[PDB]
Amino acid sequence: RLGRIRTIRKGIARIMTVLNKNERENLRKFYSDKKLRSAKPKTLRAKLTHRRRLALKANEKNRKTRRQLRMAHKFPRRIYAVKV
Amino acid sequence: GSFMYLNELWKKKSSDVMRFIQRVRAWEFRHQHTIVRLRRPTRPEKARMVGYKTKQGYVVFRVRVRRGGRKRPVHKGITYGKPNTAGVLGRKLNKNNRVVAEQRLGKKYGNLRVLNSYWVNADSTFLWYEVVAVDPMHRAIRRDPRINWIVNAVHKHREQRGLTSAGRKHRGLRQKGHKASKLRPSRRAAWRRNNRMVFLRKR
Amino acid sequence: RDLSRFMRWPTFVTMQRKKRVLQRRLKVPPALNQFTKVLDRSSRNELLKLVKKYAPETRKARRDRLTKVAEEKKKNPKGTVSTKAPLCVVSGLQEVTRTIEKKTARLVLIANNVDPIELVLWMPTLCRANKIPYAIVKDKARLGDAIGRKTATCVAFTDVNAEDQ
Amino acid sequence: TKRKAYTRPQFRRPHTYRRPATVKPSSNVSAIKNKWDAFRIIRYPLTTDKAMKKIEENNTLTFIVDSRANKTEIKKAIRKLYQVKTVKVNTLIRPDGLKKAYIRLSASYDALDTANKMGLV
Amino acid sequence: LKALRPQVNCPTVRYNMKRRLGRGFSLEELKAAGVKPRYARTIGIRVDRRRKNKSEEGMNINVQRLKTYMSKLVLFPLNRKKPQKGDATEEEVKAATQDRSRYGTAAVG
Amino acid sequence: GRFKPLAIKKKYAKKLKQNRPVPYWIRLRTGNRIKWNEKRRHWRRTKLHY
RNA sequence: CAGACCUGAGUGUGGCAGGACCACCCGCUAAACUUAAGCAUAUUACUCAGCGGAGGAAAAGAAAACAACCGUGAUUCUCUCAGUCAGCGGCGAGCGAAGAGGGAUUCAACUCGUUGCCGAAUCGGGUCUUAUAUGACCUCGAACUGUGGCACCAUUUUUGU
RNA sequence: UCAUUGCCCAAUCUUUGAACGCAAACGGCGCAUGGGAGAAGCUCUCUCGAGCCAUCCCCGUGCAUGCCACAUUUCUCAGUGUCG
Repeated sequence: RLGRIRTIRKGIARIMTVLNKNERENLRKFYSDKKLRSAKPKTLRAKLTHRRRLALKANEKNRKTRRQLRMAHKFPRRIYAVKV
Repeated sequence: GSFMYLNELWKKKSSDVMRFIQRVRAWEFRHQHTIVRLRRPTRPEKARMVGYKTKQGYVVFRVRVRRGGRKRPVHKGITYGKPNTAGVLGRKLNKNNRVVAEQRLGKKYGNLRVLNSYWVNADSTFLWYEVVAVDPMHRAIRRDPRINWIVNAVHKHREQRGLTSAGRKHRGLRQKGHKASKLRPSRRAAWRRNNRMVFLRKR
Repeated sequence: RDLSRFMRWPTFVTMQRKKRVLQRRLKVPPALNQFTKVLDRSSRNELLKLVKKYAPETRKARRDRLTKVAEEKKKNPKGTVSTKAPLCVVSGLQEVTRTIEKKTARLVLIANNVDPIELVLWMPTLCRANKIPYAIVKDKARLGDAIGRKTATCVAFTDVNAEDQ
Repeated sequence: TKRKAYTRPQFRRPHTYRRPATVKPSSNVSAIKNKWDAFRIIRYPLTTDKAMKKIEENNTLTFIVDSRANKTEIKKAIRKLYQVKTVKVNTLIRPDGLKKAYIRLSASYDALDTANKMGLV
Repeated sequence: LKALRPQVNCPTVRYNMKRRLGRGFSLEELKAAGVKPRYARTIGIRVDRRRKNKSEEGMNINVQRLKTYMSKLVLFPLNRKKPQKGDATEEEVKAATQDRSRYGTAAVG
Repeated sequence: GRFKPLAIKKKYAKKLKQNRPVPYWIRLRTGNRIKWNEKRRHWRRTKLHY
């Protein structure tokens, strides 16, 4: 109960916290340079639900076909209005 | 479209010619292990028309399932019971063999989605169905916006929920209203409906 | 001593070997027969020599050319300035179907070694129906080779040049 | 030309074509902890009467140490940490939950002295 | 809001004598007024097929229904782009927004 | 018996530390409903068993 | 004269899967108690239990429907009909529905395989550009056929070729 | 700059665990690789000393299984399938 030591250890938490923060992000950077892979381990690459990790990436999902596309061009439907 | 030939040709099951084809297949399976990947169907015509369209992600399986019917398994074949559901080969088996088959494929791996499957052969023993299975992970496939529907949450299996047309057959789907009836909201749902309780707001 | 006639195998070996044998064993219909009377060592080969004249090639030639047409033609106010169509064999299952159906390849060359033979089974018959020339030709592989694919499926000539006729 | 020769009527596979994989950038761990260490190894000294006696007689310190510790590790640590060498260690963990190390400090050192280097009483 | 649909006399004996604005439309009618169905769908007028269209009367009535909506058309254009396409009309004219609408107004039951 | 695995070694240890009067200093505070060291294990009554 | 191809191995390489959870779902499967004053049919119940297996809901869903009209127009769901003149049923016990109408909700609808699709697959994977496609190039998945076009409502049927 | 305040993005997270190197009433035991530490040795002869480095120990992380794609434009094979 020269109680002050708790804090000091808690200070220890603080360097330590920081430290990895830095390292970790260090790492992250030097992973890239390709759109993918190994850039950056999973533990650098942050969990996000089974489903959330699953999912259709937008390109492949919005990048539908010519048939439709032409069609889409052909049948837009924005505003009309009626009453009289 | 060559399939037009192919198909008809394919209708000729009951003949010698076929039976050659069949026979080789009937030694081949008969020689062979239970479930196998294929580098292509043995019945492309159905496959392509049940939808196979030549690229990755499309996976082929041939599958062997014992035919026959079944016993009601009971230890030592004894039922206490009132008479009714009796007999060793009693209750006949509502689910279809194809469906089981697919389903067993469904169980068989930790991936595949039955796109569909067709019978290819049967013998005195085994039914063979050639199963069109898909993985929903290929980046091209995933890329594929036509099929990508396949990817989704409802597709954490399918076949055991009864999703093939055939499965759907035992699942009973016909739109012929007075031969469509009950199963139309499943078996059950409709039961729940039909035997509802007195929910009357007012009275 | 050596064990092969007194070995055992994996089944896959077993299978194929056994498969040939069983394939000899049963009485095969004439319909099942109609592969077997294949062209001769010479003849089949000779044809390949020609076939190579009519073979198909790299994506490039058309592209390289496209690049031509585009550059010249499509820009310049001159139209249809390209060279000529290449002269290769007509191939490809579906294609040949129409071909046949349009009675338009002269001669059809039918492979007797193909993954469903069923896929092609109707063809000699068909040929016969279309009263066209049809050959029972060996192997997929060489065919593959004139087209540079691992094997190749069905084959016909619509044309060539008269010189070769 | 030329077929194999065979050592059993039946077939085999041959062990071969193995040569590098080396899957993963692996070793994941950032900024490595290196597991355990000294201010944590030795937790608070043990100091009973028995310590008092032991200190004297084999030149020995009783310390409460990290119970997971294998002997070795402890040995490395202290020697370096305390500028010493130890003739021998008996350890046990009591369900007290702690590993107690009975350490005879060598003649090059005196556990009591050394005690009051720590400033141990 | 409401999307134009036809008017029908509709079922039974018990209904033999009755009319309801039914599902869908009648491509034939729509045709008869003239209108690309696809386009019609874009306008928000239903379509159908399984209306097999049993008798004459229906057209007649319907073209007028159709027409009437159209009479009461606004159609919004796009600016820069020319109002033109259908000859989409007058920016201030409505007020398109809010009174959603019930189609019954443009062509009644 | 004579010998009795580390896990086992753990179970007593963990318990023992609980088997004694609740930390009194705690008790003293404001609003301390605190009846007693409830859950304390004992042996001539309460073998831990197994 | 000469060495493939083809298939099945084994690596390497990148994913995936498991088990959770499991109120509701979706499948699957599947009692007896009960009642009938007995009881076997029946009933319970196509319920319990069991099992598989999903989701945020699921399920369903676009005509081999309904009809018998002066007609109707995906599904769902609701109300309704009708506990019925539909009716099943020791025909008893006990059971037993649909269609329409009103109505909610909805501008909901959709593809491929059999049609000439075709001047080195129009593709895809990889690569590399471009800051993505695209460009580009291989790979080599792919001419056992992916593209595009067309998809028995059309296209104008048909004939105005 | 209070707050065991509040919130929370930021992170940590043993030992487990479907639980997966192997294993299991054992903190057992491995296997590849990295990394650490050090009597002795060695070396520097630095006088000491120091270093350097070995026997020795530890830690990190791979390494379970299935399935799936793939490999330089090819990875290595097999086969009485099969080419002349």
